[PDB]
Amino acid sequence: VCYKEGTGPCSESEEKACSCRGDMQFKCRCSL
Repeated sequence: VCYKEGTGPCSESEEKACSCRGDMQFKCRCSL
C-alpha cells in the first residue's frame, strides 16, 4: 500500500516509481 498522507494516496506515476521511504520488509510512504 502506498499513500501520500495528503491529497489521497500516491499517484499512479508515484507507486510505479516507488525517494519514498518505508517500513521493514520494504515523499509518500509505502508499507504493509
